Amino acid sequence: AGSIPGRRS
Amino acid sequence: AGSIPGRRS
Amino acid sequence: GAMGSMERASLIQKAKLAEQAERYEDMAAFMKGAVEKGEELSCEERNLLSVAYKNVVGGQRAAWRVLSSIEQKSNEEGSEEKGPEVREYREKVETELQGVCDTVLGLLDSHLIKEAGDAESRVFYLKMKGDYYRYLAEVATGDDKKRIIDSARSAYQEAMDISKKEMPPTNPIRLGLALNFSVFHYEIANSPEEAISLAKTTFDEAMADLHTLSEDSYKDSTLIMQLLRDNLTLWT
Amino acid sequence: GAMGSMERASLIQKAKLAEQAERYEDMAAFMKGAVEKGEELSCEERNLLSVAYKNVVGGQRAAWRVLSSIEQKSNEEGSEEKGPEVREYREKVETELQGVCDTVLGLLDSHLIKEAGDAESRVFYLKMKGDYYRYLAEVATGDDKKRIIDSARSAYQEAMDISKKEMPPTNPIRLGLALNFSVFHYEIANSPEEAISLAKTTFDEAMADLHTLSEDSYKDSTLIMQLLRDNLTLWT
Repeated sequence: AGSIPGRRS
Repeated sequence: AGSIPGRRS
Repeated sequence: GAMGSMERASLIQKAKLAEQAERYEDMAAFMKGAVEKGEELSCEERNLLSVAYKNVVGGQRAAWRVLSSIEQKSNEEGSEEKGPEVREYREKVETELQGVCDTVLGLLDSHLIKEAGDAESRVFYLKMKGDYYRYLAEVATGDDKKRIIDSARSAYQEAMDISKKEMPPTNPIRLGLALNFSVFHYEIANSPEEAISLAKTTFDEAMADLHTLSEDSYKDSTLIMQLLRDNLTLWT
Repeated sequence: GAMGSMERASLIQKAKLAEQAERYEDMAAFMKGAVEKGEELSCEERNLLSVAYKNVVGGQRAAWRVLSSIEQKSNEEGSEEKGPEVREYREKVETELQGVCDTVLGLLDSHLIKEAGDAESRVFYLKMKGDYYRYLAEVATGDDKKRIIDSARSAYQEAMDISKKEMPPTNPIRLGLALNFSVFHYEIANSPEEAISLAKTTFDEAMADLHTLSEDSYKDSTLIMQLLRDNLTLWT
C-alpha cells in the first residue's frame, strides 16, 4: 500500500 | 551525444 | 547552524532551486534553516519542508529495505556466513534514517506545532509528526517500539480530530492524513480492518462532497481519493 | 581517513551493498577507502570505483546543468533581477563537483596510475583521468580552462596509444575510451569532425573484428558499438 507520495512540490 | 553510461556494475 | 547567516527569503529561494536540481539533501538543509529563523511557515513553505525531507527519508527507507532483505536472507538455513558487514551497513543506514526523523520531529517540537493555530497548519504538522514516528516504527525492534508506535498513533489521532471538526471531507490535507493513518493501521499497527474501514469511510465522505468543488479543487481531491481506492484494491 | 580502520575486503563488500541500495556516495567512500589501502585493484574493483564516482558526479553534473540554465535565463534581456542566490547555489554545486573530480584525480595520481602496468588497468585509469578532467572542463570558464582541456586530451591520448597497441579493436575498454574521447572532441574541444572520424573508424574496426568473439564478448562489444552509432546519428 502507498502513503501520499509527497516528493514533488 | 552520450559517453559510456557507466553507472551500473 | 550553517544556514544562520543566510536570509530567510534566500533559503526559500534556494530550496526551490534545489528541488528543480533534484538536490533534496540541500533542499532539506535550506528548509531547516528557514524554519530555524523562528517565523511561522506559509502553506507553500510547509510543502517545501515536507517535500525536501520526504525525498531524503525516502532514499534512506528504500536503502534500508534493500539491506534488511539481504540481512534476512543471510540468516536463513543454509546461507554462507559472510561476517558482520551486512548488519553493520544496515545499521549505518538505519542510524542515518533515525537521525533525519529526529531532526524533523525536533523542528516540529521546536517550535512549529506549538505556534500552529489554523487547522491547515496544525493538521499538516501533526500529520508530519505521525509520519516521521511511523518511519521510526518501520525500523524499530527494541524496548521502545511500542512507545514509538503510540507516538505515531497519538499524533495522527490529534490531527484526525481537528481535521474532522475544521475541514471539509474533500480537503486534500484531511484526505492525505486519512490515507497515511490508514497505512499506519495496516502496516504498523497490525490493524488491517481499521485501515480498510478508515479508507472506505474517507473515500465515501469525500465522494459525497465533490459536488461543492471547483474543477481545480475536484482534481486535487480526486487524485488522493484514487490513492485511497488503490490501497483498498490491494487490501481487499 | 574515516575508512582507515575497516578491512579492505569489508570495504569492497560494502561497496557492493551500497550499489544494491543505490547509496552511491557511500559506495564511493568505501571504494576510496579501498584504494587508500595501497594495493592495486582487480578488474571488478576498478569497475566498482568507477561506477560509484560516475553516479556521484552524474548527480552533480545534472544539477549543475539545471542551475546553469536558470542562471543563463536570468541574464537575458527583460528578466527580473532576483539577487545573487542562483549564482551562489550554482557555485556551491560547482565547487562540490570540482571537489569530487579532484578526489578521483588524486586517487589516480596517488598512486593507481603509476602502479598500473597491464594494458587493461592502465588504459582504464587513463581513460578515467580524461573523463574527470572533462567534467572539470564542462564547468571551467577561467584562465586554466585551456590547461584543463589539455589535461583531458593528454590523458585520453596516452590511453588511446596504449589501447591501439595492446588491445583488439573490439575490447570494451578500448571502445568506451574511443567513445568518450569522441565526446570530448565534439563537446569540449570544438572538433566535431575529429569526433565523427574517431567514432566512425572505431565502429568500423570493431565490426571487422567481431567474427573472432564468443557470443558473450560479441554482446559486450556490440553494446558499445551501438553507442558509437547513436552518437554518429545525432552528429550527422
